[PDB]
Amino acid sequence: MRECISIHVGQAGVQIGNACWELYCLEHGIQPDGQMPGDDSFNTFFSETGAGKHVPRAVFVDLEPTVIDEVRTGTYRQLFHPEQLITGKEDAANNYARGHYTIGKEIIDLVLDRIRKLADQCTGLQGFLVFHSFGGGTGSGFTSLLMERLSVDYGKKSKLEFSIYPAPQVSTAVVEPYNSILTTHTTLEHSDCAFMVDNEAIYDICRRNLDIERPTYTNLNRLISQIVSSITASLRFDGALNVDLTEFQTNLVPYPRIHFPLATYAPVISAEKAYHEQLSVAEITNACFEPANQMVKCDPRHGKYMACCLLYRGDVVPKDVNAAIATIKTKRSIQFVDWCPTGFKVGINYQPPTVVPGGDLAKVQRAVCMLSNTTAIAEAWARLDHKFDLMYAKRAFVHWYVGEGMEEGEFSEAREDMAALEKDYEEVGV
Amino acid sequence: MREIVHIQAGQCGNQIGAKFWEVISDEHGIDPSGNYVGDSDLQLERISVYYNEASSHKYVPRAILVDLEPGTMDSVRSGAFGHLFRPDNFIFGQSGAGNNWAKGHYTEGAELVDSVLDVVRKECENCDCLQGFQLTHSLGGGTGSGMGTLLISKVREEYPDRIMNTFSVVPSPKVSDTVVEPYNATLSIHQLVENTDETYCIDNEALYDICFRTLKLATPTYGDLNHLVSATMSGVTTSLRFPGQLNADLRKLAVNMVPFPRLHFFMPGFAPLTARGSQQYRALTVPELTQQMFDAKNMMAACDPRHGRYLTVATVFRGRMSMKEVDEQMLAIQSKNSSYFVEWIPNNVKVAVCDIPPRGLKMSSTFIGNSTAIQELFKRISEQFTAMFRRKAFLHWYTGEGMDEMEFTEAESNMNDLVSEYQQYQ
Ligand SMILES: Nc1nc2c(ncn2[C@@H]2O[C@H](COP(=O)(O)OP(=O)(O)OP(=O)(O)O)[C@@H](O)[C@H]2O)c(=O)[nH]1
Ligand SMILES: Nc1nc2c(ncn2[C@@H]2O[C@H](COP(=O)(O)OP(=O)(O)O)[C@@H](O)[C@H]2O)c(=O)[nH]1
Ligand SMILES: [Mg+2]
Repeated sequence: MRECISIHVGQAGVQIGNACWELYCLEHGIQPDGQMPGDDSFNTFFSETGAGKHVPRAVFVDLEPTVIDEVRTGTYRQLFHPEQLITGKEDAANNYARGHYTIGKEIIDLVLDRIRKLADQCTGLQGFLVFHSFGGGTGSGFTSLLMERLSVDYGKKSKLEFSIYPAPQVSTAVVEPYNSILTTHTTLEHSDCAFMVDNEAIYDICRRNLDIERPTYTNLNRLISQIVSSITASLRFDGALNVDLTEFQTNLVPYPRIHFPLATYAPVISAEKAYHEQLSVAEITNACFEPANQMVKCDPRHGKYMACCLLYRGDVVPKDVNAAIATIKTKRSIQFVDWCPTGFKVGINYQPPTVVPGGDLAKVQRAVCMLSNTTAIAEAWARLDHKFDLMYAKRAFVHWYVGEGMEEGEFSEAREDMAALEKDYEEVGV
Repeated sequence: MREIVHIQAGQCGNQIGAKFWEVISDEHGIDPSGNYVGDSDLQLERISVYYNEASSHKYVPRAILVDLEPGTMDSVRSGAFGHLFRPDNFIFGQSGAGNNWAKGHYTEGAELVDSVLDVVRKECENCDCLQGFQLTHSLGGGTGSGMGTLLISKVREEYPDRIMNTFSVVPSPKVSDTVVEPYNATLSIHQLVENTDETYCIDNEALYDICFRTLKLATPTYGDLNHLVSATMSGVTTSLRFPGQLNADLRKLAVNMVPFPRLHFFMPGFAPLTARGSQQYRALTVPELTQQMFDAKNMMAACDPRHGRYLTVATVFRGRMSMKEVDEQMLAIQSKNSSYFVEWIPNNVKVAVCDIPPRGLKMSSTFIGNSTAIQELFKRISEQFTAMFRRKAFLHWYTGEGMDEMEFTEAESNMNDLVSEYQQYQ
């Protein structure tokens, strides 16, 4: 019936996808072999064969075999259908050109047919989920192209994506601005909604709050996986208030050109503090609206709140929820745009936030997933635009892109679009 | 899958290549007999990159040995690892170039490079997906420079889009193992300035200083320097041969590290470097490695990076590490070292992490910088070349080989353009 297709592009998307599907398997009590030794909202995310073997609905795409081979040799190799795993003979080399244009074009058709058949298996298909890194060549280019194609093909079907946002200070590559800018250009022109995540902010969050050792991508991906799973859990179980993705599209997007919800998750605490900590809805929301608990390095106090969605899990009573929201509204440190009477959309689900075995996050009977739009993200876009402006001003690395079939006017147009975005945020910010 | 062809120029190319394939044999657990004794799947997983599967299930390293003086290759064959290579991989002439670039290149390399090119085509046909070629050679040597130059030119001619990188021994500033070196280095660099994607500069003097100082040595020989350099050469390729986070392909690294077509020159570095018995007082952490790597003393190229600015920096890590540590260290280092980096290139650092450490150590790292200290190197070489060229010393040999003066002139002009271009960005 109601179903969704989860696309994973690039190492980030693949790994996050692995952790994600693992968490799903945990939540649905499904084993790596597809066996499960009320929940049909799992059939929402899964199919079934003659032996009662449950398979996930997803397509993994990496232009280089790499992590997908690591997955083929991984635990869940028995879970995923071998056809869903698609690998090329070489990477995009952090070059938007290749992935968006030169390489992926000889691949993506297979992926489209794959997704098409997966969509043929569907009945009530609501939309898609695209996991990729923002600024990474493969993810950027291939997801841009794929999002264009899917946008054309499926039309009104909900298109959601989780993009790993380049950090202001730390960077894994020098060419990230180019890819990111081209990405947001071609992606903005298509994608319905995009969730931004800054690894630096995750480091800050875990390190300062979760009080763990200096981490690796594992627990970060687990956290993001918890967030995503929380959303899908809003969709995957019967609560007091159930929320379709279309409702997120409806409520969180005031304007077609502006969608960049910032994710923040609570409670985030050590297993030890959980005993000294008393979690109340009001307290969790108070924690949710703190700037330090944001999954992005963007400071909310430099802008105003347009739309805010709060998803509740486990044991929650809407009475103290609306009470808490009022208590939050009373706070003038948190300010909302003048033309918005209310920016709050609430939902609640009886299913609690189960914890991953061997996980570092404390077990709680309730949790809150927050999605929010602000112009401080436009400030972030500004700094990124500045980096790109300099790097492009000196024409660094451009010869690769050009030689691989890009153009100067392309970068120019992307820049223009970014300027337009900035001014859109500015005007809406008024 | 992704595969690399390792071409070994005569002399140090072959020697370094020998030690290099020894290191690789240790990496994948390949016995010198050709049999695989390794205990891990990761070893055999992507092994096809540097190796081929024989019908006898002996792993043939993929390489082509080229020298004009068979004695070296004979010494290679007499070696324990000479059995790994098939006898077809050995291609040589019976007359050495005698440190004459023009002679080898125009005369004695052509026949041999034709044969070698045939063998290259064979090895290329054996590839499912060819990533590129790697050349171990020396600047200033006749065979290496001349034959390497010609061969690389033809290799690009045949394979324009493939990755072309070379590990080249640069002339030592305060010492020389031969005369006429500026000419050969100049010509070689010229053709290598136009014909390759990237190159690595390593000086034996700096290696002597580094090893003697840090490792507290007494009587080190070329084998040890080759061991270190080979450790680096194997170090940069780990992300391709093993799983990890932010796996960096060679061309991706080339893309990240090269801001402009003509400046690809890199100065490698390696950590940890510590003497035996002093290791007990050392704690292995990302800060330690990063501090060792960004230290001017540990630069294997001969120069001082303190004079210049970094256009691009790539740091590849080995073993189990924390991303947080790396990020924090890169930010902190980049923060305190500000003004040593280009202002119009935000985030000069390129990070990659392989989960598999080098054998014998819990963790390690390799540093690849790009800086105008190499412009200083080129200033030195240009000066020496000018001094030698003014009085027409040794020119009669090259003119004897039919080498025209205008070639030297043009080469010098190109060097001037190179150092100029280095001065242009700063
Ligand atoms: N949060 C998180 N981000 C990741 C992870 N892996 C990669 N990334 C992001 O990805 C960026 C690096 O580029 P990749 O996405 O890995 O690019 P790729 O998947 O290798 O594809 P190519 O660009 O073609 O090489 C980094 O800046 C990270 O922000 C991960 O496991 N977790
Ligand atoms: N690192 C290293 N360098 C070497 C080795 N052997 C020779 N060289 C360098 O190669 C140069 C000699 O050039 P050579 O190859 O003999 O010239 P050719 O015989 O005419 O090609 C010297 O300047 C040395 O610095 C070695 O084993 N290791
Ligand atoms: Mg990749």
